[PDB]
Amino acid sequence: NDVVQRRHYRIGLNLFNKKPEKGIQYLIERGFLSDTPVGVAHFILERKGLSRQMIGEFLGNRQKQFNRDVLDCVVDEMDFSSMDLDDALRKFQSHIRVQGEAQKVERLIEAFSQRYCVCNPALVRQFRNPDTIFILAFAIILLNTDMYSPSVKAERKMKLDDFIKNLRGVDNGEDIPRDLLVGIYQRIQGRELRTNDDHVSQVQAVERMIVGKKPVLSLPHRRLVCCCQLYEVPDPNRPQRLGLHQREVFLFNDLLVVTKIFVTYSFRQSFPLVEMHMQLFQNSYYQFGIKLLSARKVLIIFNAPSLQDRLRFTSDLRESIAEVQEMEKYRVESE
Amino acid sequence: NLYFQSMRILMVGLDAAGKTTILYKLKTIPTIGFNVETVEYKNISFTVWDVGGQDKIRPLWRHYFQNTQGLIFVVDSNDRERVNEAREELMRMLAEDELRDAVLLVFANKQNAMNAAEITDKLGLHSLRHRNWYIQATCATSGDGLYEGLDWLSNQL
Repeated sequence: NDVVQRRHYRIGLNLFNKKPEKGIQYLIERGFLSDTPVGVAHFILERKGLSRQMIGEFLGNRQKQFNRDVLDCVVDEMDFSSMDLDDALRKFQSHIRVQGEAQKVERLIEAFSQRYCVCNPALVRQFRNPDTIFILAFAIILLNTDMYSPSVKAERKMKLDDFIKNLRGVDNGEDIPRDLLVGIYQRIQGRELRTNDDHVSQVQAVERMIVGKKPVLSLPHRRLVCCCQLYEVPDPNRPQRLGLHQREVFLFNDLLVVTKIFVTYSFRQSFPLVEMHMQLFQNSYYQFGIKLLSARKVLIIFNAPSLQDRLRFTSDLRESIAEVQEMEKYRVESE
Repeated sequence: NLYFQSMRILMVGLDAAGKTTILYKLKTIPTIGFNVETVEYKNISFTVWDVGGQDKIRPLWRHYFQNTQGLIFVVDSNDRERVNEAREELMRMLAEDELRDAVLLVFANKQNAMNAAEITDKLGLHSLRHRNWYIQATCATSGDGLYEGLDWLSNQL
């Protein structure tokens, strides 16, 4: 019962990482989350296993009043007192992945700039128009995109003076103090804006180790569960050489990826976990056998180096299958 | 098409029209900020920016209007409730003097959706006198039409 509840919890995380408002609804009904926008704001900021990209997608929605209130609650948890605007923006973006369409970026910078002004009323009052802080924060992340996007060639990147000239007359026809912009530009130039890691970061690292053609693995909802070394068995009724067909197997919460050493790995095959079945076997030629089926239908046969390796891997896989079958049950109750 | 050319295109459109999807099908961790991918078609390299914002934010894009050869406007052919604000979204961008000579490609995405004639009228495309523009029916999720409009776009540049 205790394992089944942590499973239902992870289901909630999965649902959020596919459609956040369905995961919020899920976690609330199951009794894991408070239904107030301030409780969701704490959950988003604190709980691990949430795609920071999908947190942004959720917070960036400018049509839903719940998402907007949650976003307002999220920034109220951050303190930008006596921080440079870029520095405060960096702290804000370290939590939420502020990347995507111009409209989503605008909504997030909007709530952020409002919070920064509350946190620095004096400095903000030093401007003809407090809309400057918002326009400047927007321009800051735009400089980050321009400066570090690989798709913006070097020669066409915005130089420091192009940056200062792009902000002329913003403050009710006046300029922002030039010495200030130079400081913003130099700091961004010395440190690219970068999100805090999440679980998608571990899948992205597995994607890098695999060279050549491969499926897109680092989807927001996918989480890396296990790395294991196994031997693929083409024939369990006949022996094979010692250490033959050695595989680098990657178990995700909803996908089994089989690779071999190409450290670098060549992608061989991936299996979904829906309808996947599992049975352990041990005969004369294979002492630590693992047979994967589909319902019935052999998918692949493995022989673990040791029984601890088979015990650890088989345990993770059995839970990932059960977790996936929960996703199916829910994903069909969608009236 | 002898010489490799690098050109800048601006993608404009309301949220939920399908700007991200279209850009995804025509290209590591994306740089923090606005979408900007490269699109190489027939020996032309298109740097494509996702552009937008409210009035007081728009003039920050003028730096990128100077070297802009094409505009791609994505509209949700199904969101009739938002087509009038889509028209305002497109027209406010076309009011910039720095974009006077850019060519316009309109992706009618998600084809009870409005047809091409309905969107041409509601978006006011025929009111653009000295503009070279073209409307292309497309399904962003099925890749249908994307490269036909990209054909027209490159032929014009």
